[PDB]
Amino acid sequence: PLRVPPSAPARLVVLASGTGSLLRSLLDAAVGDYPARVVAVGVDRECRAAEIAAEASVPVFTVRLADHPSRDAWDVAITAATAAHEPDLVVSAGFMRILGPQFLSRFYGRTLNTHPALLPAFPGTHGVADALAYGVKVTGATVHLVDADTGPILAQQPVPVLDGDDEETLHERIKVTERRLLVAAVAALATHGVTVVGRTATMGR
Amino acid sequence: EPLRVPPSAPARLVVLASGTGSLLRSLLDAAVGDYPARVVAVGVDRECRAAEIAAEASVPVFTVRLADHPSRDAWDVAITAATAAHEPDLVVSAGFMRILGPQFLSRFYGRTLNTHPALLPAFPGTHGVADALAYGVKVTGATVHLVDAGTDTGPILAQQPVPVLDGDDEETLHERIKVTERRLLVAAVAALATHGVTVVGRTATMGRKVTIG
Ligand SMILES: [Mg+2]
Repeated sequence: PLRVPPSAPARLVVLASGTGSLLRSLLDAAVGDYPARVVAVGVDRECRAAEIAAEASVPVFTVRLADHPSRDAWDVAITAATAAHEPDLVVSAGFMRILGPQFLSRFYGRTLNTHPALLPAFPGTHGVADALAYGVKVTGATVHLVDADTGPILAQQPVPVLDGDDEETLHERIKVTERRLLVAAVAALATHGVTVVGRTATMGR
Repeated sequence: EPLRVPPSAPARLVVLASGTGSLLRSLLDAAVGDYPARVVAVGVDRECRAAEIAAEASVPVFTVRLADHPSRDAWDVAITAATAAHEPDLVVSAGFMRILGPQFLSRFYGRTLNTHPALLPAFPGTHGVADALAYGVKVTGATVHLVDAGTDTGPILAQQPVPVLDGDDEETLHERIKVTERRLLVAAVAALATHGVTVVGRTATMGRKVTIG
């Protein structure tokens, strides 16, 4: 079984490819007595997340797939760059590349993703549209461990579907909850650690 | 064409049951004072605690047994006639151990309600609680939905989430869900009676209040 010990005060690396809205919430939370700090942000392209990091005086590293001869070579480089910061936890919810086997060898159990549905319902890139089309009244957000997207679930929180929602309005309501849930899960993992038996992840004492 | 079920308050409710009648008890407890429906009859297909509970509350009980008819279709005609005889506005069949047939649904689709101890479409079937626990979800819940020709597939009327706590076993989680499930059904019956519902595609939308007010 997977055992990840507590790491508070924890070092967090955020991997990002996009607008950095989640990074904003992490940076805002990760101050004072919050049990982690964002020590670095890694990106694979120019993006607003890199700008948000730099504005917060957080080091930014860039590892572009295009700068390496193969995905295996890129995997080694991003693993080395991330490991260089000695992270206890990695958030890759906003990262738009698949993390490879070298990265997972080092960071499985410590790498977190989010999804805008209550997994296992509505998996994939269109989970919000799919939930809306199905006519559910409750959807939600999931934080789960990254693996080789059905990794062990760390945390979930429900979100209502309101009569007359479109994809954009529902997705935005879910994203609001996703940010809070991720911030809470990072803190819990830092302070409590996690153990995984079967596919069930349990926060420690 | 959207299916439109108009308001029916003060509504007549028929409950179809085969078991211990826990949901029936919740409905009988709720259907007092200003509650916008009353249980007018309970239909069963066998001797069961639900039938005893109804009688104890002075509610008529009707019995339509599979064995008393020459075919499933004959039984379907009989239970449809028996249910319709009570002029119900709504039918609850969550505790009923028979698939309702096409004759019944021809009359009562849109007015017949079931419940499920998961947030459909997750964890369908008779092991929804055990399966949610084994999968390691942190949020499950209860669903009220319209009965149709499938199982666990009809338009969703209401849902409410229920947390999964560290150390839960199937029975502890199921207790937590069942409490929410019965309440959700009682609330959905009241909303349907007062406001009606419209179904477009597979999306069911309750009617809205006409004043704040
Ligand atoms: Mg059911």
